[PDB]
Amino acid sequence: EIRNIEQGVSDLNVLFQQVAQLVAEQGEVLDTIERNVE
Amino acid sequence: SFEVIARTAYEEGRTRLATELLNHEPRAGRQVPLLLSMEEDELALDKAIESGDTDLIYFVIHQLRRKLPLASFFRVVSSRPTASAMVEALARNSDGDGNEDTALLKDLYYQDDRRLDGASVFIREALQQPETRTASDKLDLAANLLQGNQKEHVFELGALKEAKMLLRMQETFERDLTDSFVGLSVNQTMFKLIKLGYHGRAKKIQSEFKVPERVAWWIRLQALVAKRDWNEIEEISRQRKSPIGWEPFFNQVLQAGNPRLAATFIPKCTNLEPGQTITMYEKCGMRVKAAEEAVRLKDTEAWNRLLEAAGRNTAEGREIERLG
Amino acid sequence: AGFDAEQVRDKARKDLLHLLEGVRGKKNLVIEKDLAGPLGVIVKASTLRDYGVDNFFFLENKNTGTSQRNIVFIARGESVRNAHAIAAQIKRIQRESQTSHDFHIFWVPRRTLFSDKVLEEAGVLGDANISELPLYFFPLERDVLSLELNDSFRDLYLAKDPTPVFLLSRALMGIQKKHGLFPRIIGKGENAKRVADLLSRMRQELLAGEEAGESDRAGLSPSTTIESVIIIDREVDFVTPLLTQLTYEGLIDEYFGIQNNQTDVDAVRKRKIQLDGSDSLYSQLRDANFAIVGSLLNTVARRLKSDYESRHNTKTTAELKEFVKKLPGYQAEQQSLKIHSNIAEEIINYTRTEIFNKLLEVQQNLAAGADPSSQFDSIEELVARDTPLPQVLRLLCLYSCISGGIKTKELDHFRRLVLQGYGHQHLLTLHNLERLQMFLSKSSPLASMITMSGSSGGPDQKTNYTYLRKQLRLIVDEVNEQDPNDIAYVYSGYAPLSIRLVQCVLQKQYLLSITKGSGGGAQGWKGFEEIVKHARGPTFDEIQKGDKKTVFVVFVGGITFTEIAALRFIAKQEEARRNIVICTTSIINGNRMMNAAIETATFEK
Repeated sequence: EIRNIEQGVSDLNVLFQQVAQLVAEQGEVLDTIERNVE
Repeated sequence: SFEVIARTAYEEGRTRLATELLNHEPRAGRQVPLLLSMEEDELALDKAIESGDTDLIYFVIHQLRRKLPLASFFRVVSSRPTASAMVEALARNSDGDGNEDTALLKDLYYQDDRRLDGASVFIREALQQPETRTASDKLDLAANLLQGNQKEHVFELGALKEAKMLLRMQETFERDLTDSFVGLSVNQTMFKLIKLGYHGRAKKIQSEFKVPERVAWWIRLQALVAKRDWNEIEEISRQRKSPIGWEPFFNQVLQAGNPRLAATFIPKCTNLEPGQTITMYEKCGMRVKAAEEAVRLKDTEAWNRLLEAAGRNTAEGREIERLG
Repeated sequence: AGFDAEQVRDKARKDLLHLLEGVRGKKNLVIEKDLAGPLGVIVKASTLRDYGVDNFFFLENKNTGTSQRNIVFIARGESVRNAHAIAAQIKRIQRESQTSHDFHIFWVPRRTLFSDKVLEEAGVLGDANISELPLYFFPLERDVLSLELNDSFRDLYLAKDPTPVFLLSRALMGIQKKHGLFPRIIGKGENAKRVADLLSRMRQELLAGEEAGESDRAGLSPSTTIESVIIIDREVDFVTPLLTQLTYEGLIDEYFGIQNNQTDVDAVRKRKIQLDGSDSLYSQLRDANFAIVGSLLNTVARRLKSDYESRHNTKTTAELKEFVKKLPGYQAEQQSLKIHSNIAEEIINYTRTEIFNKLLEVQQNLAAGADPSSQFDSIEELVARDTPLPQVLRLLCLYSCISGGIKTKELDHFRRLVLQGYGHQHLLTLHNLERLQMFLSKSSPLASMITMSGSSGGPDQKTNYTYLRKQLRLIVDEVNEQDPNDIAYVYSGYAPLSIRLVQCVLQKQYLLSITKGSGGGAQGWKGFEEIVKHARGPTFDEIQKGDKKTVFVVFVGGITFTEIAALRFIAKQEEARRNIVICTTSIINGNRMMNAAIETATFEK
């Protein structure tokens, strides 16, 4: 019965986990060589 | 006459059979170490320069340097610009950077009678000095190089004499007034002297270095806004002509200062565009006197816009109205 | 099967990493500062850690840590300074050490004889694992290759150092070795000819090698994926880099200064911004005239907000799943827009001041062909008002370069202005501008312009901008900048002489169209021989013996963002039949040029 909605609230749940990661993957100071010398 | 002819023929023979190898078993990489073994210095270098390989060129140059008499080294290397260029540059880099083989440049530039390049070396020395007394001694040497020719080097020599003079007067200013002066340019000196109120000395600077009037005015105007001396700014306005106009006096005083003192330069402003006198009174915050000017030029549209700004009642407004 | 800028990046990274493998175990890294930047274009510091790097150190910092045992050096090998610098550090760490340390040196791009001699005359040569890192072109974009030799302009035109020409030749030769001989080597200018001559000398040595059993299998034939290479010498057109650039990226370089696709700003000490073609917004903004940036900036803000609202319609998994899909791409675009709104804002303030407009006013008159004496009062004002020395000197050099010298009476005054204005040290500064032949008296043989009426004479006659202003339509006042119809948009009415020369090769029909009126061939300088003759240096077209091919436009001695944008403007017009790829020794501008000449010593305490 409701054993088809349970996947949807897990699908659309992890969907937002990735988008939250990517928007964090563009987080602050980008990796460079000079940044690692200071 | 003969003793040298044997050389002119022999070496012209060593070259004959040497060129009989740039054909078989070339190129560049292997052929300049070969030529350099056979005491064909001048050919090795030229071959290296043609190759474009900077590192190769160095190798023949470095070899020539310790092999040949230095006088002859300079001779050989100065025939070829690209070689002289690199010898010249390296004499500025043997550390690297900073440290200088000045002795090499001095000797090199003298042999080629390169006086500008030689004099320039001494100017570089004058900058490194801690005392202006020893700094002036370096400039003297620079000047002494240029005193021979004389023609063409007229400006440089004048410039040098100008610089020696400027340092001497600057050294004086420190003794008397207890402040930094040595090192500053002529223009920077007139500025600091005026900002500090020493109006008299500044004029002695202007006179000695033949400072262009239009420049002197621009320096004075800027240096007085610094001192905020609106009184002697006021005193300058009391004459007819200005070599820089009065619009500079307008805009420069208006910026960070009195809208009051600024507006008094209209209508001394000869070079102005029509109906700009109005907007100037506006920027000075004098809406009252602005409307009055709008009328004199018979531009009632400006009279309309200025009254609409106020509003027939506020800021009197009638006073704006009564002027029409 | 054609040329791809990505294969350059890949080779560069792979060549670097294969040398890091060679030193087994973990290692501490030491890099030449003005080499770290360019390296960041081919490799991540992330990737470097994976290959065993603990701490990073600039060579010019003199603080290499004794942490790890292996010490790896990466510096350009042609540099006299770098050789001494490393040797000095190998003694600072051999007489302050606690362990023996393994010392590795990766010379870019090669181990030089000089390098060894400096290392030898320090004893530390024996304790040195010396390898070669054949880095040449750093691919800054898919269509931009640069050697990233920052001091190449000073080196070449002031010091008369053939190193940049040598490297660039080798770099270009690398392209030939992979993709075949350039069918045509077309060029203009002295150093363009030197590059071409080295390309022919190196070719013969490859044929002398393969013939004499050095093998290498083969054996080079004309390319099938390359139309030609066009080489322009920077000393042919000093004017274009002297002018204040008016494109968005140009003005950014003019005010913020762009290095290695990056820059510094204060309000997003200060922070570092990345500036390259990845960011979809910057792509459209960079090559555009700064005027229409507002029009463009808003339009993108106008489209983003009504692209976030949209598509909550079909509230069925997908059309939201698809919305959340395009969600990180919105946020990025949103933060990009906020940055380039701030940046655009700062630049708008720079361009509104008096001094800027006074400068640009002078620039416009000189360019257009007004009598430079009319601009004398303006220049004098600018010196008197203590406007920055680089900008004043650029007006002076622009004056000299575009009018074939300065009148001898006006010249003596300008010199007085500079000396008294900024300090007598600049007796040297003016001497250097004289050596660069960018600031000469009209009574100097070197200052004369190429004329086909003024008899013969003159070995290094200068570019005649007076003749070329009309004959190559250097002025276009028509140009609309919302939808630019011609490269002259980059300077709001003035097309760079350099890129007009390229158009004499590539877009011949169009050029005649904007002059008098009304593939396969005809290639070369054909039909424009007399016009190009009035530009400095040798004109040449060496020949070495289907569908759209690539064309390399090479700048020896620096290129400007304006010239890059202009070239991109043409690349689009030619997108069908040609792929235009830009190469250069460095990326240059007016301030970098002046810095080559300006003496910084000071007569002070």
